[PDB]
Amino acid sequence: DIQMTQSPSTLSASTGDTVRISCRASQSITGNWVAWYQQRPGKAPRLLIYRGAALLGGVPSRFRGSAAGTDFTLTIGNLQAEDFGTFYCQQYDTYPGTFGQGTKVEV
Amino acid sequence: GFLGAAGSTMGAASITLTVQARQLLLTVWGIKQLQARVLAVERYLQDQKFLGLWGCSGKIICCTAVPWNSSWSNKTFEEIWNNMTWIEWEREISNYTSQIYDILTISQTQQEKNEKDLLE
Amino acid sequence: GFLGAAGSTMGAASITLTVQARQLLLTVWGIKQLQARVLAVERYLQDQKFLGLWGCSGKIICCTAVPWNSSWSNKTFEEIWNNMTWIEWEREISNYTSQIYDILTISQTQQEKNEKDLLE
Amino acid sequence: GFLGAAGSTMGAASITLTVQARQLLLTVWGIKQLQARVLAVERYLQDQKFLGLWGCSGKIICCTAVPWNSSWSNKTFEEIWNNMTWIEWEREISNYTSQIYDILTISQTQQEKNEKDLLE
Amino acid sequence: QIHLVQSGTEVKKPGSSVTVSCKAYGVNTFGLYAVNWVRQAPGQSLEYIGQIWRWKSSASHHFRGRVLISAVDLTGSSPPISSLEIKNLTSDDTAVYFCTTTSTYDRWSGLHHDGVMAFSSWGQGTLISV
Amino acid sequence: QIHLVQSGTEVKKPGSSVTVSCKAYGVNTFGLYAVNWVRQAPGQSLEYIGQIWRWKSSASHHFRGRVLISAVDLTGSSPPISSLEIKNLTSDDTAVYFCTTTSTYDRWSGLHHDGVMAFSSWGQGTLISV
Amino acid sequence: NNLWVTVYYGVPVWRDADTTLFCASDAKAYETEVHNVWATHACVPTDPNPQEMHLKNVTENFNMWKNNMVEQMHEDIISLWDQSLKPCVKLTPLCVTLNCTDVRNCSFNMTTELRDKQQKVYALFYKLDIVPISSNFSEYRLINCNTSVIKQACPKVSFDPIPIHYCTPAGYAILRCNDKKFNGTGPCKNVSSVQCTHGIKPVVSTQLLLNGSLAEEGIIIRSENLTNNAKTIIVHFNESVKINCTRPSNNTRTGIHIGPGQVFYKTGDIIGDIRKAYCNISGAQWHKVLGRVANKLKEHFNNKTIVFKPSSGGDPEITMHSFNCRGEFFYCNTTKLFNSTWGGNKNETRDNGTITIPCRIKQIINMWQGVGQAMYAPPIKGVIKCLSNITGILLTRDNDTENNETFRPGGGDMRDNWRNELYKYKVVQIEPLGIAPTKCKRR
Amino acid sequence: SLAEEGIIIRSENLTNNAKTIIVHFNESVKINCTRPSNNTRTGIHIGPGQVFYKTGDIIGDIRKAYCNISGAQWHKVLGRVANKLKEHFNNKTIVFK
Amino acid sequence: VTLNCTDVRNCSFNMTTELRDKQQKVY
Ligand SMILES: *[C@@H]1O[C@H](CO)[C@@H](O[C@@H]2O[C@H](CO)[C@@H](O[C@@H]3O[C@H](CO[C@H]4O[C@H](CO[C@H]5O[C@H](CO)[C@@H](O)[C@H](O)[C@@H]5O[C@H]5O[C@H](CO)[C@@H](O)[C@H](O)[C@@H]5O)[C@@H](O)[C@H](O[C@H]5O[C@H](CO)[C@@H](O)[C@H](O)[C@@H]5O[C@H]5O[C@H](CO)[C@@H](O)[C@H](O)[C@@H]5O)[C@@H]4O)[C@@H](O)[C@H](O[C@H]4O[C@H](CO)[C@@H](O)[C@H](O)[C@@H]4O[C@H]4O[C@H](CO)[C@@H](O)[C@H](O)[C@@H]4O[C@H]4O[C@H](CO)[C@@H](O)[C@H](O)[C@@H]4O)[C@@H]3O)[C@H](O)[C@H]2NC(C)=O)[C@H](O)[C@H]1NC(C)=O
Ligand SMILES: *[C@@H]1O[C@H](CO)[C@@H](O[C@@H]2O[C@H](CO)[C@@H](O[C@@H]3O[C@H](CO[C@H]4O[C@H](CO[C@H]5O[C@H](CO)[C@@H](O)[C@H](O)[C@@H]5O[C@H]5O[C@H](CO)[C@@H](O)[C@H](O)[C@@H]5O)[C@@H](O)[C@H](O[C@H]5O[C@H](CO)[C@@H](O)[C@H](O)[C@@H]5O[C@H]5O[C@H](CO)[C@@H](O)[C@H](O)[C@@H]5O)[C@@H]4O)[C@@H](O)[C@H](O[C@H]4O[C@H](CO)[C@@H](O)[C@H](O)[C@@H]4O[C@H]4O[C@H](CO)[C@@H](O)[C@H](O)[C@@H]4O[C@H]4O[C@H](CO)[C@@H](O)[C@H](O)[C@@H]4O)[C@@H]3O)[C@H](O)[C@H]2NC(C)=O)[C@H](O)[C@H]1NC(C)=O
Ligand SMILES: *[C@@H]1O[C@H](CO)[C@@H](O[C@@H]2O[C@H](CO)[C@@H](O[C@@H]3O[C@H](CO[C@H]4O[C@H](CO)[C@@H](O)[C@H](O)[C@@H]4O)[C@@H](O)[C@H](O[C@H]4O[C@H](CO)[C@@H](O)[C@H](O)[C@@H]4O[C@H]4O[C@H](CO)[C@@H](O)[C@H](O)[C@@H]4O)[C@@H]3O)[C@H](O)[C@H]2NC(C)=O)[C@H](O)[C@H]1NC(C)=O
Ligand SMILES: *[C@@H]1O[C@H](CO)[C@@H](O[C@@H]2O[C@H](CO)[C@@H](O[C@@H]3O[C@H](CO[C@H]4O[C@H](CO)[C@@H](O)[C@H](O)[C@@H]4O)[C@@H](O)[C@H](O[C@H]4O[C@H](CO)[C@@H](O)[C@H](O)[C@@H]4O[C@H]4O[C@H](CO)[C@@H](O)[C@H](O)[C@@H]4O)[C@@H]3O)[C@H](O)[C@H]2NC(C)=O)[C@H](O)[C@H]1NC(C)=O
Ligand SMILES: *[C@@H]1O[C@H](CO)[C@@H](O[C@@H]2O[C@H](CO)[C@@H](O[C@@H]3O[C@H](CO[C@H]4O[C@H](CO)[C@@H](O)[C@H](O)[C@@H]4O)[C@@H](O)[C@H](O[C@H]4O[C@H](CO)[C@@H](O)[C@H](O)[C@@H]4O)[C@@H]3O)[C@H](O)[C@H]2NC(C)=O)[C@H](O)[C@H]1NC(C)=O
Ligand SMILES: *[C@@H]1O[C@H](CO)[C@@H](O[C@@H]2O[C@H](CO)[C@@H](O)[C@H](O)[C@H]2NC(C)=O)[C@H](O)[C@H]1NC(C)=O
Ligand SMILES: *[C@@H]1O[C@H](CO)[C@@H](O[C@@H]2O[C@H](CO)[C@@H](O)[C@H](O)[C@H]2NC(C)=O)[C@H](O)[C@H]1NC(C)=O
Ligand SMILES: *[C@@H]1O[C@H](CO)[C@@H](O[C@@H]2O[C@H](CO)[C@@H](O)[C@H](O)[C@H]2NC(C)=O)[C@H](O)[C@H]1NC(C)=O
Ligand SMILES: *[C@@H]1O[C@H](CO)[C@@H](O)[C@H](O)[C@H]1NC(C)=O
Ligand SMILES: *[C@@H]1O[C@H](CO)[C@@H](O)[C@H](O)[C@H]1NC(C)=O
Ligand SMILES: *[C@@H]1O[C@H](CO)[C@@H](O)[C@H](O)[C@H]1NC(C)=O
Ligand SMILES: *[C@@H]1O[C@H](CO)[C@@H](O)[C@H](O)[C@H]1NC(C)=O
Ligand SMILES: *[C@@H]1O[C@H](CO)[C@@H](O)[C@H](O)[C@H]1NC(C)=O
Ligand SMILES: *[C@@H]1O[C@H](CO)[C@@H](O)[C@H](O)[C@H]1NC(C)=O
Repeated sequence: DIQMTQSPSTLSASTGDTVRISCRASQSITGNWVAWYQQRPGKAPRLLIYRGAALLGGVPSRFRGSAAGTDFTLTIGNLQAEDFGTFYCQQYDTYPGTFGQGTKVEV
Repeated sequence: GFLGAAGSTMGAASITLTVQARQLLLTVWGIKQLQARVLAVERYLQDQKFLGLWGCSGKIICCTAVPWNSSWSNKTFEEIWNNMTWIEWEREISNYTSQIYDILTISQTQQEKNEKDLLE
Repeated sequence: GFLGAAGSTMGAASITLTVQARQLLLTVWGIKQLQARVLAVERYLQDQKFLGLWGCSGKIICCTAVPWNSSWSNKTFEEIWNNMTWIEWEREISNYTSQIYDILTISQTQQEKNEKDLLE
Repeated sequence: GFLGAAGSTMGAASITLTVQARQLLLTVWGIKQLQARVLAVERYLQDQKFLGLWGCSGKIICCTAVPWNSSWSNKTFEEIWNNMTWIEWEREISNYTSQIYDILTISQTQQEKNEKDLLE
Repeated sequence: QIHLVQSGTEVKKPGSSVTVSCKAYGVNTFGLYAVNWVRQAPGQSLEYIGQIWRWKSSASHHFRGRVLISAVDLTGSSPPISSLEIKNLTSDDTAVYFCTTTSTYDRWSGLHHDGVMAFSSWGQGTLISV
Repeated sequence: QIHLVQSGTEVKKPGSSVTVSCKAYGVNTFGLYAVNWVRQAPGQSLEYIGQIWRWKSSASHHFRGRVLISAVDLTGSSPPISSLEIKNLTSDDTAVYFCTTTSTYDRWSGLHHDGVMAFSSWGQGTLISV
Repeated sequence: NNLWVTVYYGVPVWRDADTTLFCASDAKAYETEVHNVWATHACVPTDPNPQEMHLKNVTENFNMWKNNMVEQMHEDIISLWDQSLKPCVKLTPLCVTLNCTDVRNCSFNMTTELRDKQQKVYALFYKLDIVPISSNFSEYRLINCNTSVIKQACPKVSFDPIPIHYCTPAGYAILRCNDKKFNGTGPCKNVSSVQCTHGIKPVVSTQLLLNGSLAEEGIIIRSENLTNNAKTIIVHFNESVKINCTRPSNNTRTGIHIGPGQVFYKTGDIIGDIRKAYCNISGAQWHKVLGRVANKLKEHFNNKTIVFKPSSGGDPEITMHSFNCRGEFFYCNTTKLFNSTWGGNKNETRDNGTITIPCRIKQIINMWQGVGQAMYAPPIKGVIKCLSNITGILLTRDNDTENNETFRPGGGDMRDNWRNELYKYKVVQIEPLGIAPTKCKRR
Repeated sequence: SLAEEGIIIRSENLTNNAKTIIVHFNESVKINCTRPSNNTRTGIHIGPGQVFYKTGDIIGDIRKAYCNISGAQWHKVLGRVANKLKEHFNNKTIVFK
Repeated sequence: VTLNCTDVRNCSFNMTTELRDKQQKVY
């Protein structure tokens, strides 16, 4: 029931460049129930950030998010080699969950 | 004693959140006793510091004149108190608690200074 | 410090129950010190819980709007405060204390809810 | 947390004496922990006894209706709050503290009895 | 630790039924854990089918009378397994299917909220085409 | 413990300069302690000249451009010393000079208050005459 | 039309936490004094009338294998045992050459009251305690002369386990599942909050559980990693089976003075007839319970033919059934109990006869594995008899692959004895502070 | 912990010679202490659980323990320390024995 | 005890072993 979109759809960056990944939801999520996903080409994604800006055990400290009402931004400081790939932000406060089209990083 | 009506609706909890309220009345076991008593005293003192510092002091249903920006929550009264329980609400506002406490303290000191200076 | 005027009439106790009031300012002996201090803290905290829970909080002569059914006592003011002392009265109402405390708590929460809802 | 603005003027201390206020949130080391916790509890309880006994209870800037005989001090407002700091003032009234506390307690009980008897 | 492995890839025909089994290695029980089924279309955003959370099957709005969720807990030899059953398949269902499992033991962890939840662990995926 | 010994007595002429050195035995530092110079006229009330409190020289209202205060802290052999220097001496300056030292470590002791302070220890005195 | 912050104190909100739980015993003392190992004293809080409070429509997740209450209890068990046996006879002058001949008549040079004198002492030592080190008299040594010194239990200390209650301090609570056929992991249907756990007796046993709490309607098999064969399997009992263990071997203990206040008690000649210890098992009831256990295991094991084999690895504490009757440790075998095949041909064998199992009593007790202090149990004067009603088994699954799963007895750590009884409880802390928006505008 | 800009000599009774003198370092000097004397420790049972570990024969070559001090840095630091002591000691010739 | 020695020294002494009766020579 939440139509969530993320911009820019495509972007390009090199190693060591801070990258802005943001997605404005259709409705405000006051509970910070947003999850960030990073899918490598071929295999499955993994969960990086949950509950707005909370890290997961076994994640590099370069993935930090923000929760400001409807705006949710993901930051990649000192972009690393494996970080290249599509990204997804998902809301899990209202049944059912919804993802975005996909933001990818290219050289 | 406060565990009663935990899963009930918020209205039933409120009418129950005051139904029990509180009835009150070298050895390793002695060490455990002392640790438990000191811990309970510390928790009670912490709660009383927060209550008295917000101006509540010894009142159960404590009022405050702090506004409710649609940033901590955006739902309306009836759904908060019917489509929810106390634990659900606490999880909803889990990481806004520090900001809310700070705003309560600032509002309390503001109103206290205002009344002291208007007392002339 | 409150032991003064213990055997006096209730009026003299009341005028004295505020005359002292309170002036304030591994070893087995250390263990005894710690036990005594923790026990004193617990008793003080218990008394303050009861006072604040009845709405008294930090007031010595605390008022309450609870009626006085002729079941806890049937004697009239002058004889209560002249034909009696504080210990005699406490023995008279010894096993009604729990019911009286419960009624005080219910009355306090009732009046607090009433004022909160009339505050509109 | 109260150490901030210690050397500042009294006005700056007053506007700061509420800026931090309080953010809150067999082994020899365990023995030290227990001693420290009990000592902190005792100091907090002492301060709260004095505050509630003067009628302040849970208020930071507590008012009182006690006069100010030119025996504890003979200087006038502006110099007290500009030509002085909090430590200087405490040293100035260091050995009048007991008398001042006693007078506060007497005034509190007097006003409480007066209001109870006027409540008719 | 937590390893999710599921069945292989195969090609079927329209109108048939597909059974995809997801084996959970390292998951103690499906009572504490919750398994969620999500589908990613080829070169397209993901889609959520349904879940069986503490033995309570559910499905998305579009998947009514269309998908079935099964789950089996710990056994003597096999690990806990959850199977995906879809019937009356059409040409639009050709996509990779993912099996996702997350822990719901802690209510304050933030991974779950009233049944809708994040996906901590993921499977390798099953390519499906006609 | 605390022993204050200073220079001897001598006779000088008007218009000359007098240097009276006070040696502090038992005083650790002049940072924690404070030395005060007071003069007692023959058969007359005392008078306060000035002080050097935690390395801050000062003097009375009448002693402006007239008296100089010096102080040296602990050394290898000599104890801390403070010297009294007065110039343009006149016939009214003939009096015994006292060296006084008190401890300022504790603020609640009451011996000191915003620089003006009591004199806990005293020296033997130096008779001065023309 | 706008909301204002309203502070609530006493909201029903709890969060997972671990704290120190104290002791709460049913008030004894009119049992004379009798300082038991689990000291009744210093368990000052006498349990009042239980204060129950059921939570309606509350579903709380439970995980028996990550509970901190078991570790609470285990550390308290070890600490209490050390505290109990510490302040009396040390018994260090015992590791010598034993010129011995079950049991053996052994002679050794023992230190008497004085430093100068030496006394020759003849004592009976069980073969389990004796260790070897063309003749007719051999020379021996004790079992644990290389691990730690041997220490006497203590003259007047009783080994009777009494129920112990575990309350929490103010601000904390315990959630009890109260769910029938609870597997120990997963959500609980309805939950009630209590202060102390039910009266639990700290019995110590291996490979076969002892006095405890029964089930509600069926047999519950609970194991952390049922798939893994290296994790012990715990079985709860629908119904209990009574067993009778006795030692009709009347002793005449005699105390000798081995130092200034060091009184050593040794086993003398057995007056009257000589008998060996045994335990009686009701054959019909035991076989019925084992059949029900196998039937309930079959569903968990894909309806395979469950077969029970006796213990294989030779290890005196592990292969035996450990327990104390009145101060004596028996260590019988359970081979005649755990030897059957269930479901292979669906038909019977069994019989219904009372089962008597031989026992090998010993006195040196290296219990709590190597963590606990070694103990010497003094002999008891009269005959020994205690009546026990079994509630639970500790099974172990065997690496090869076949159509039948072999479950041999023998548990793991001592925590498994109480894991069957602390599964339903879970300590939790409560935060009474709560903030909700209303229309108040005041204060 | 190092100092901030200079050498600090702190002593309770600098005049008294019976009180130790404590010197703080402007800058630190690294030292390397090693024992290239490979041991073969062996434990013996001297009681019920009493295991006593004794030094066995030194296998390989035999060496004696030593510590290495950077001569230039140590001498510079000592010279700075002496210079800062001279002012406290009336500019006397500081000698270390 | 008395150390029947010969830096370091090779010393021999009578040390108590596992048992109270036996005695071991330790270098
Ligand atoms: C401890 O303890 C505890 C307790 O006791 C436990 O728990 C447990 O657990 C267990 C496990 O182990 C479990 O069991 C399981 O369960 C699950 C679930 O179930 C559920 O669900 C289901 C589904 O639902 C759905 O559907 C339906 C129909 O269609 C509907 O109606 C509904 O509504 C739903 O729907 C929904 O959703 C969807 C999606 O999904 C959508 O789409 C829609 O729209 C909607 O929305 C169901 O069915 C169920 O039900 C049942 O049950 C109930 C109760 O619960 C009842 O009431 C009912 O009635 C039913 O019953 C019936 O049936 C039965 C059968 O048998 C019978 O008997 C009876 O009589 C009746 O009739 C529920 O609700 C499930 O799923 C599972 O199942 C499985 O298994 C079994 C055996 O066991 C079998 O039989 C089956 O079949 C299955 O199997 C399958 O799968 C597998 C996997 O892999 C495989 O292998 C096989 O082969 C199979 O497959 C096949 O078949 C299928 C069929 O379908 C197909 O599809 C395929 O393809 C193939 O062919 C089980 O059962 C339980 O539950 C629990 N409980 C509790 C209380 O919790 C625990 O676990 C323990 N622990 C330990 C450690 O031990
Ligand atoms: C640890 O650490 C710490 C820290 O580091 C330390 O502390 C330290 O200590 C030290 C000691 O050791 C010290 O030092 C010292 O100091 C002192 C003080 O000073 C101050 O004061 C002064 C005075 O003042 C006054 O005066 C002036 C002029 O006139 C004026 O201006 C002022 O204002 C004042 O006046 C006032 O008062 C009066 C009275 O008195 C009145 O009357 C009036 O009116 C008024 O009111 C001064 O001068 C000074 O100043 C200086 O300094 C400063 C800084 O501080 C500066 O800024 C300045 O500028 C100056 O400087 C200058 O000079 C110098 C010199 O050198 C040079 O260098 C430079 O460059 C410049 O130019 C101050 O303020 C003092 O006094 C002392 O002195 C001494 O010594 C020295 C050496 O060291 C020398 O040089 C000198 O001279 C002196 O000596 C003298 O004395 C002695 C005694 O005995 C003798 O012996 C000798 O011989 C001499 O005598 C001679 O000479 C004199 C001259 O005057 C004459 O008079 C006589 O007669 C003879 O002839 C010292 O310096 C320091 O300060 C401290 N610091 C701190 C930070 O604190 C501690 O100690 C340690 N501890 C341990 C244990 O180690
Ligand atoms: C309760 O007890 C049970 C049993 O004792 C235990 O189950 C065991 O769980 C572990 C989980 O770590 C399992 O180990 C994994 O098994 C999978 C599946 O292997 C299957 O296929 C192989 C080959 O055909 C068979 O030999 C095997 O028997 C299975 O049928 C493996 O895929 C896993 O591989 C990982 O480990 C490798 C080292 O062995 C590493 O190289 C690497 O980390 C592998 O993971 C990698 O795989 C991805 C590709 O798929 C790769 O892209 C990633 O980078 C990823 O890192 C692993 O071996 C073990 O088999 C289970 N045992 C049994 C008998 O089933 C439970 O875990 C236990 N519960 C708890 C809570 O402890
Ligand atoms: C599972 O639960 C069952 C519950 O029935 C339990 O069986 C019971 O065990 C207890 C503990 O051993 C038994 O109680 C003991 O009984 C003996 C025998 O007394 C008989 O004779 C008297 C008098 O004729 C009868 O009244 C009685 O019913 C018996 O027929 C007693 O001698 C024991 O006394 C000890 O406890 C006293 C307090 O009750 C203390 O004063 C003292 O500790 C006594 O021991 C002391 O005695 C020595 C002198 O002999 C003294 O020198 C020592 O210092 C020593 O401390 C005790 O009352 C009870 O009879 C059992 N019940 C049944 C039906 O058999 C199982 O044991 C339990 N499972 C496990 C594994 O423990
Ligand atoms: C809504 O409210 C929730 C309340 O929990 C907030 O969730 C917390 O968010 C914070 C900050 O994002 C999390 O803190 C971070 O946790 C990371 C995970 O660490 C795990 O693993 C280690 C090692 O095994 C454990 O010790 C630890 O307990 C965790 O299990 C850490 O890696 C992070 O460390 C980072 O900070 C340190 C300085 O502290 C730096 O050195 C590095 O940058 C390092 O990367 C960090 O501590 C916290 O875990 C979350 N809690 C939960 C329960 O999830 C939400 O953030 C909040 N919403 C918003 C929008 O703020
Ligand atoms: C909730 O669990 C409690 C267990 O504590 C159940 O209460 C028991 O109910 C039976 C019959 O309903 C009574 O005979 C018992 O005396 C009750 N026990 C207690 C401790 O009160 C209760 O039935 C359960 N509720 C539901 C809806 O299943
Ligand atoms: C437990 O007691 C039984 C009773 O005999 C022992 O069973 C016999 O053990 C011997 C040697 O261990 C074998 O030779 C016999 O064949 C066994 N008899 C049967 C019927 O199997 C058993 O060994 C004892 N266990 C231990 C550890 O001593
Ligand atoms: C031994 O087991 C038996 C059977 O489970 C228990 O006997 C019952 O005990 C309860 C209360 O303890 C009584 O209400 C029943 O009437 C008893 N039944 C019989 C047949 O006696 C006995 O309590 C258990 N012993 C111990 C020590 O727990
Ligand atoms: C609500 O919270 C946001 C988050 O910081 C804050 O910026 C805003 O000022 C708050 N609302 C009001 C009315 O101040
Ligand atoms: C007085 O006490 C009795 C005893 O329970 C009670 O029934 C009665 O209601 C009380 N009086 C009033 C006015 O309620
Ligand atoms: C001020 O203090 C003095 C000192 O005891 C006291 O006598 C006097 O009464 C006080 N002032 C008033 C107005 O009471
Ligand atoms: C022991 O040796 C043999 C073998 O048992 C036996 O006949 C003999 O009587 C015993 N005693 C002696 C002294 O040999
Ligand atoms: C084991 O259980 C399954 C499910 O109830 C049943 O179908 C199967 O027949 C059982 N096995 C045997 C041997 O009866
Ligand atoms: C020691 O210091 C004083 C003061 O700075 C100086 O006058 C004197 O020359 C110095 N001593 C030497 C030997 O340089």
